[PDB]
Amino acid sequence: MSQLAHNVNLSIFEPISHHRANRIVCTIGPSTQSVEALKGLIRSGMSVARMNFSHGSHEYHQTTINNLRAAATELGAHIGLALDTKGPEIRTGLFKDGGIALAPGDTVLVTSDPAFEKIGTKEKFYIEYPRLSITVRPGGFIYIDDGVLSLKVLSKEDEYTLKCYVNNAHFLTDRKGCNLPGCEVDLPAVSEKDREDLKFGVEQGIDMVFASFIRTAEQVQEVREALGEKGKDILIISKIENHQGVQNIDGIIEASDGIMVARGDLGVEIPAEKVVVAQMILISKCNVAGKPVICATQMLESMTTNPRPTRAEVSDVANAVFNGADCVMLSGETAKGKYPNEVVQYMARICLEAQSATNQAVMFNSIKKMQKLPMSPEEAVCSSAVNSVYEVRAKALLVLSNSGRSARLASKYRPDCPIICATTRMRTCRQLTITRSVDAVFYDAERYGEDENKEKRVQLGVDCAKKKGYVVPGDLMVVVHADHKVKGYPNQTRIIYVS
Amino acid sequence: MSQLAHNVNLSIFEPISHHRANRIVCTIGPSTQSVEALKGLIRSGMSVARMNFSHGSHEYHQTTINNLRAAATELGAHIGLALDTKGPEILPAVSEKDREDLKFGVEQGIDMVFASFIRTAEQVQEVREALGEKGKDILIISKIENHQGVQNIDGIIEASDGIMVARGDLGVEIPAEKVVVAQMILISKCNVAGKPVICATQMLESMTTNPRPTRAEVSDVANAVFNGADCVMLSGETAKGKYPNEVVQYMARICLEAQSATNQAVMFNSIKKMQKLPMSPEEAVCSSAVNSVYEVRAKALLVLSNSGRSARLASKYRPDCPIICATTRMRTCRQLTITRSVDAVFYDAERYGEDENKEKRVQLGVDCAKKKGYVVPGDLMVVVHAQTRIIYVS
Amino acid sequence: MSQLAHNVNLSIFEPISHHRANRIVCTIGPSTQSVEALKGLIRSGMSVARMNFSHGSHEYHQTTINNLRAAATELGAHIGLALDTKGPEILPAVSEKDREDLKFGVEQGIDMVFASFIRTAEQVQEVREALGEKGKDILIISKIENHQGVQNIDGIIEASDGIMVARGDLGVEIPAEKVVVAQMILISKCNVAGKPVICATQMLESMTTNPRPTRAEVSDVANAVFNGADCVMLSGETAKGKYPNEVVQYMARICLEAQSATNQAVMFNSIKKMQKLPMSPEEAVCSSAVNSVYEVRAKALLVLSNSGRSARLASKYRPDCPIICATTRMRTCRQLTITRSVDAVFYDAERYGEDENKEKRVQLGVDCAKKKGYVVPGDLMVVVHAQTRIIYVS
Amino acid sequence: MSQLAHNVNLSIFEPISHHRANRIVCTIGPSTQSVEALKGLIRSGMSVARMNFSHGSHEYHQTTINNLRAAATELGAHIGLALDTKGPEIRTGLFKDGGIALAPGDTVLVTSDPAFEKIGTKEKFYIEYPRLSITVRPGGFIYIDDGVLSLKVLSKEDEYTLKCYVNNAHFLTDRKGCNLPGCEVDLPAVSEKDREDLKFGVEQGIDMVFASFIRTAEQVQEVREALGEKGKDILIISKIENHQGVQNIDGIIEASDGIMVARGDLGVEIPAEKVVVAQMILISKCNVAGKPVICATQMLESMTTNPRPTRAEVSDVANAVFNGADCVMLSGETAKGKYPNEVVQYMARICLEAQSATNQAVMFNSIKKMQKLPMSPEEAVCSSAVNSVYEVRAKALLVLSNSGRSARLASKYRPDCPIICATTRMRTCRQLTITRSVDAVFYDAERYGEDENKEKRVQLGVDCAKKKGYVVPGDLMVVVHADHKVKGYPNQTRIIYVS
Ligand SMILES: O=S(=O)(O)c1ccc(/N=N/c2ccc(/N=N/c3c(O)c(S(=O)(=O)O)cc4cc(S(=O)(=O)O)ccc34)c(S(=O)(=O)O)c2)cc1
Ligand SMILES: O=S(=O)(O)c1ccc(/N=N/c2ccc(/N=N/c3c(O)c(S(=O)(=O)O)cc4cc(S(=O)(=O)O)ccc34)c(S(=O)(=O)O)c2)cc1
Ligand SMILES: [K+]
Ligand SMILES: [K+]
Ligand SMILES: [K+]
Ligand SMILES: [K+]
Repeated sequence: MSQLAHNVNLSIFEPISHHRANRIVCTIGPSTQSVEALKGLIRSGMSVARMNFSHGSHEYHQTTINNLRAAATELGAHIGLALDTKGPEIRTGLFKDGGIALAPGDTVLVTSDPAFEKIGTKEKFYIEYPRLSITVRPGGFIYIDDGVLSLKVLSKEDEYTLKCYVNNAHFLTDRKGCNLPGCEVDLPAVSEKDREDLKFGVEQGIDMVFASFIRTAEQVQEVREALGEKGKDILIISKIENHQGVQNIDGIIEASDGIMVARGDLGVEIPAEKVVVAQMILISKCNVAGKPVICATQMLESMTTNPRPTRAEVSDVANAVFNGADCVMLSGETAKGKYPNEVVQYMARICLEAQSATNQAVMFNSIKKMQKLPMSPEEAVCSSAVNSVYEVRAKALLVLSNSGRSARLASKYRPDCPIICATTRMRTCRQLTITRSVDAVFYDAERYGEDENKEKRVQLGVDCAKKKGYVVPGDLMVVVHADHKVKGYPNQTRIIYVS
Repeated sequence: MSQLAHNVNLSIFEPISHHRANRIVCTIGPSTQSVEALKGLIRSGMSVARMNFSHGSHEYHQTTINNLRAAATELGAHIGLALDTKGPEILPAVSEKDREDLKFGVEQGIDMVFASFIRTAEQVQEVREALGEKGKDILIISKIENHQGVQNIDGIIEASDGIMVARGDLGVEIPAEKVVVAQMILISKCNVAGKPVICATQMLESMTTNPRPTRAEVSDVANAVFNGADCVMLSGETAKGKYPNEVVQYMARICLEAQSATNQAVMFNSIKKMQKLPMSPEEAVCSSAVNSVYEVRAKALLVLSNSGRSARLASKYRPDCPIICATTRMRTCRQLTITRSVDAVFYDAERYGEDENKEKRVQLGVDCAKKKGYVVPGDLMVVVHAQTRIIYVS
Repeated sequence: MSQLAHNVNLSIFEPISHHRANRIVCTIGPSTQSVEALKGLIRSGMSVARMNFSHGSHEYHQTTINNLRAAATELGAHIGLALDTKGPEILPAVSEKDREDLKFGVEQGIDMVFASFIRTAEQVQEVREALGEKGKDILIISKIENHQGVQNIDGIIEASDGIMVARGDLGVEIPAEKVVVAQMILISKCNVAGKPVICATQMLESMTTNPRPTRAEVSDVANAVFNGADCVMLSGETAKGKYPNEVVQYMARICLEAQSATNQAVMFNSIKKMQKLPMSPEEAVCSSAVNSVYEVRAKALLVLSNSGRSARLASKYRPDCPIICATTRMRTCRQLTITRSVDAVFYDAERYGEDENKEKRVQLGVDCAKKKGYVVPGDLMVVVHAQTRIIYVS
Repeated sequence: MSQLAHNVNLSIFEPISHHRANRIVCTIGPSTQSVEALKGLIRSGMSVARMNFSHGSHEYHQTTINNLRAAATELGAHIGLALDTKGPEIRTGLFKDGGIALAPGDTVLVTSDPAFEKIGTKEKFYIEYPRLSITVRPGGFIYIDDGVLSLKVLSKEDEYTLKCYVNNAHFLTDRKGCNLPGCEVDLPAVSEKDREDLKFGVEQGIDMVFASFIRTAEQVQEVREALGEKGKDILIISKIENHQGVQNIDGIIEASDGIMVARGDLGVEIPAEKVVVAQMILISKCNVAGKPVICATQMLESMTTNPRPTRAEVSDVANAVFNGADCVMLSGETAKGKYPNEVVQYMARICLEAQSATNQAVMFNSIKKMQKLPMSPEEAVCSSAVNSVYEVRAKALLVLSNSGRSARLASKYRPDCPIICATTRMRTCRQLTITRSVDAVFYDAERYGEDENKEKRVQLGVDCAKKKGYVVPGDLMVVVHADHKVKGYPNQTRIIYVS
């Protein structure tokens, strides 16, 4: 069929029968930190709770953590726990009188020189980045205050100071943030504060990290060292925020466990129309790598204070799903907004609509056609299981995979049914929450044994699919698991009748 | 190749070598009515001037008409002129004010009507009867505004010459998420029909009074193009806006990015796989000419069509190059401004002769393509005429 | 890839690395009846011994039966035993002599019947009722001999376990050129049904009394295999012939060349594209196992099937490697000798246990493949059991 | 669709509606040299008359030529005229008593030494090939008398003499022919007799040559020189007769205008089962090169004296057509047989049946898929015209091509309708007779003018298709021709209604 052929046969009035495959990441804050409010989130469709370590102390976050664990255990939900780092920031200094008026056609001196720190004026002020004169060059741009103030660099005046053309009127106040479009920003992967944050996260047993401002594969390697041997199983989702991150996306994808497309930050740097396309490129490379991709910022922002978003906003969410994103993320809408439950429920309705309006077989065929023949046994088995789901119209795909690898591999092939992953580890259950289509179920091997014949895990997976309404008796399921000899990957498939 | 494989191989920082295929409708009002303001719009990327008959008098819009013709003649451009009806309100197809505005438009040589609040196929027939015999060559673009229009879309497409997706109107009745999917349905049914489709309302609204739009609005525009729309339309942004030229140039730049980001071969294959066998000679000749554009990597497709019909038919199949249409009618030049990929070029038969052996019209299409930097000597073009040719440009 | 691209890339002087998939039926008579002559046939490539009940008495054929079992036991081989009925002559399905010969065959443990002069589906039901309850597991291969059999082939295939294309009989009634095309139709309908098809009569007739056949006869044999036949059958060449061993070895060599010259993936795709969606679990598992053989380039497919059903079902899909079938029944070993690609291996459950976890039968299939030089440690195999596995041979 | 899907839907009782696309080459001789008998041949389905210059003088052949021209002109037929060369032969000498009995396990001495010419015996006899001891080596084989006598070379005795093992009983008589399997046979492309034959052929205006025993591309080049500037437009069809010809088939195809698969000769040299496959390989390489391929010898041999062939024979003809051959050839069946008209008519019935039982779209798709993209304009136009024929179900394809190149290019794409070729040259009409699907029609430009607008040739082509029953008014035809600027290839297509 094709996406076109799918479109002309949709009826937008028919009820949707699909089960929601995309996953919703929610940022926690004042509107949602309480145990009751977390319960609301989870009931409304939250699969991952994000802690924004730009704001708050460790105890603030500790309370998010403890409250999330009480609420989840009460509901019997597995909910991913994400730590989103502050990252290194480029800020200005102070200004006599707390701010300066700058007018287009003004020139201004920008100095990385510490002695102008707290005495900025309209003629000259401080900017924290020591490699200022090195990284930025006649003709390049410095953007300040969420990119509204645009400066074009005329010249280098001394090693400390650049002369700059003011592109637009702006009132600049103490400590605003700066961006350097198209530049190689010589800043560490992880700040000093980040290490300590990461160390907290490891101790508290987070599931994943959202690593800010990832620009090179080597920096992902730095995040990996900072988590250490103790955090070696924590996922690193690299946040792509600038041109350099988009340039190096291949090395960054290969080094990371997933990607976050941070559209707001990308937009300070890059024209809005190229951000739309960067989002597509990034999500698609992630789809082909079989690694989760999260779409973030500027989601349903207006629903932070209004009881409804604009249509342009709802279309931006849907098209994240149509581009292929595994996840969509809420920020202030859940953290400080007035409508945290409704935004999440609405986000989940948008996801359902997009999923139903997508021709899922076409994504399966696209991915499949990119495999080299001969395929490895592992790839052959997952792709063949997904095909089977299409051929017999099975209603769930059950994967026995302890680490979740094998659930991320089926999901990459995009079956049109839910994927159940039976795993011996709770951390896998929580880590699977960013992967499209997947519901993990925990197999307690301490209590029920090693299950060498896989029979208790196959029954558990089938039970999980019955409880969720995915299957009834007489429906088919496709099962993927290891034999009695292979370790590392399931090399074995069954097509079973639900009983 | 697939959209998926196209996306992974894109470089967003490479310069774009494509030539903009999507077309931009602009609403004319106080910001844009003067001769010099229309010149700027046309330079900025306007292909169609819309007159919103919900507001102003006949004499108001007469000024638009007269200034548009002055501005377009001066630049050498063929610009479609559209009359967008008030429609009825709180129903009949056309109100009494509508009958009068349509009679005026017929009298003033309009190209097309945007008919408000089309709910059924029979209603499109009433607009047609209202344009009558004298308005029989004016195009009707039915505006889809409510659930019933969405429901009756197959019959309304069959009866109309095109469709306008009025997102803001639909969103009063239908939840936002179903307007998003209704847009997809309407655009793709009109792609399969071979008929122009215009995306309207809520485009870059914020640029009415700000110098830059939000990314979400930029994404909504790119999405209209990805969905398959021929045209995007501007309302207040150009009618009342503070930055009319800038919002047009910007809407142009978005279209071009979306276009470069699209795997056009996928659209072509998908349209082609829907064709009944055996095809009519007409379908076969146009799909096969487009197929040849892909096979020999031609850099332009040239259609000789006096009515513009076979230009629309080639455009349906989505070649990944510009379509030049040599026509003996100015009115066809204006009417093709809503058709994706087409640059019309007028062949003056009075001046140059009847051209039975098509040779002069072929040389005109080729020089038109050279003039625009679409081709240079040694490139390939595919030519369709009343017949197909594959030629080297010299 | 296509048959066309396979042919241009073939090298006829390269050694063949394929393992012979097609199967050879031999008629037993005076040239071939002794224990030592049957040993030679079996070594030469016989998979099925045919007894032509048009001639000789019960006691004559009893000797064949007893000598075949002695010879096969000695070599360790499972050889199908077939009873080919006289049929009626100048009509009923089965004559009186037929009822008696069938009763004898049922009593002697035959594998399959070749039922002469099948004209309708109802006639196949009469042969079935004549084998009765005691002969309910004997296969009926309906011999197609006239225009009516050809006409009623869909119903006759549905009712039978297989078909025999009796070219010489068909050629009495139907022009030679329509027998050529009727052969194509019957073979391809049985390929699509998943049921064995035997090509018979006029195979290498001239080798009855000469040491070499003509090229035209060699071509007719290769053609049967290209058409899609599971099996080729020898009559007088082995029954009365001067060179029985040589005609078998030669028929084997022809099959192997035709096989090497066939693009097997094309047959697989063509069969697979006929499948209704949704498939049954059984169709899905076998096509998908064969698909995997092509995807990972496995060197053998192993089916655990006690009845041989899923071995026939995998064979339908035409993998380009050997199919090993581990079965708990000798009778299934004998019955699979008419099924393209299959080497059956007997799993002695009495000796080795019930094997619920399939492990011993899997190790048996793998060692069977090693023993025949189909695989070596490090190759891939695909295993189907009551479930699919892709395994490295160790 | 596929060939399989085509097969299961055939009814072999339905009348055939197709028009015969394959072409029948007939060898002329005593049964068929008369003007009346040529007329019978032509009426029965002959498209090419072959002269076998192994037998007969120039005047014998002159009479074939003059009689063929009278019969064809009387019928208004274009009939190809082929000269099939003798070629160099390897013969034995004489034997005392006119022949020797040789028994398996005998050894015998074979000598290329002239002085044993006329005095052969059971112990030693003469064989004409001076490079005997050089070309054939311990372990190689010499085959004699249409390959029934097999000798295995034990050793070289002197420069002149090989010692040989007799593989089988045989009675050997004066002058029998010898073959050297798997050998590089050091013999000229063209004998002395061949040159003179070729010279006759050029003078008499033959259409094509069947060149015997072509083993290398360089030898085709030698045939080309021997025809000369005067014969530069005569087609060379290379006869492939041994292993070396099959080894070098690529260079030979590229140098020749077509191929003849000479199955009988191949069979002396190569096991019968490998001949079947060589035939497939050769025909398919020819199909992809868009050059005619003729299948020859051992066709319906038994119908030389019997009023009907065996089924094995009829199947061998059909499968030449199914392999893709443009032509099938009769030899003694028409030259000396008792049933020359019936064999030809029957051969044409077999061709019809095979054509109808072939899925022609599958050959079109196979050929098409072997083109590199970007295609040249010429290839794009022919393949696109053939596609059009399939898409609109046109009933003829009309190609305006003076040299016939463009008719050979459509035919390669295998449309399921007849191809009409309008050409300004009678020699093209006669040369097109070996090309599948094609009926040429002569456009007399001397009389009707240059037809710069192509309109008289398009009408002529349509008239030709009406006269032959291919089209009626309201049917469609696809037309391929040049514009007012392109020379060398038609770059222009029309789809027209027949009126
Ligand atoms: O939604 S959209 O954005 O697309 C959109 C569509 C239509 C729109 N219509 N806008 C207008 C603007 C002016 C206008 N009439 N002005 C005048 C007037 O009314 C009178 S009167 O005495 O009271 O009659 C005397 C005047 C004397 C002079 S002057 O002496 O030369 O200075 C100049 C003008 C007027 C009219 S309308 O003709 O009344 O309809 C309509 C706007 C937006
Ligand atoms: O078409 S196919 O090529 O597949 C095909 C199918 C079946 C075919 N059947 N061939 C035969 C051969 C012999 C034969 N009976 N022989 C004997 C016999 O008859 C008598 S009796 O006194 O007259 O009864 C006494 C004998 C004493 C001795 S001895 O004392 O040990 O030397 C040995 C033999 C016989 C029979 S049958 O049993 O009569 O039917 C059938 C052949 C070909
Ligand atoms: K953060
Ligand atoms: K309006
Ligand atoms: K019989
Ligand atoms: K000859």
